[PDB]
Amino acid sequence: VFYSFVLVMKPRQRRFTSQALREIGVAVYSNGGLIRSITNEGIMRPYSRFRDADNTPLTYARYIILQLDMGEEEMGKVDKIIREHQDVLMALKLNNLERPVGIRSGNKELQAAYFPLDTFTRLEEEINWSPQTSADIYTQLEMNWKEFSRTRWSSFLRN
Amino acid sequence: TSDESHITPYTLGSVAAGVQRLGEHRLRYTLSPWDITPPEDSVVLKHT
Repeated sequence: VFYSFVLVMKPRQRRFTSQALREIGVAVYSNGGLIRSITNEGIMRPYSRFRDADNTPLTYARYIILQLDMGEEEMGKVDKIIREHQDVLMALKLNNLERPVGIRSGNKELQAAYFPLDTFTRLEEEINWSPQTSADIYTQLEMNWKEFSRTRWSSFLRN
Repeated sequence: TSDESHITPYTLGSVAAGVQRLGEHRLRYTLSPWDITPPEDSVVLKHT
């Protein structure tokens, strides 16, 4: 991804969650950027109690993942927009997604010298693995590899 | 009367070497022969 966010939010009535997410989204569109994926997660129990705008500590919070394509200039604006919203407890930001840690160290990349387009195409989920991932995806990966490489040109040279 | 003949040495020395040497004058396919043919089931292509 170009940018990503993890947004720890207060667990409110659904109409409010939807309004808040519409506000963040519109704040991203106005600033001339895109949303790769807005992923929803449940109301979880974190390891740290968060206080909201009421200064009332919270045991539970709704987690929400943002993945954005912006300019680095106007994500300052979106940053202090998101962090200043009352329904967001915490937001952590990943800017490292284009050059993550495991590449371009003493010619680790075979047949290319730092191809940037490898990790840009990808989403955050495949750059940073989630805990549930097991050896099983090693299977799926390749059925999604081989299959892809079969249909790509034929699909592209159609139009 | 017979005798041991000294075999004049081959260029490549093994058949595997034969294939590989032959293979540089050729174009590899992107996909191996067993998966080129489309599956009998249908795989909807998603993003990775």
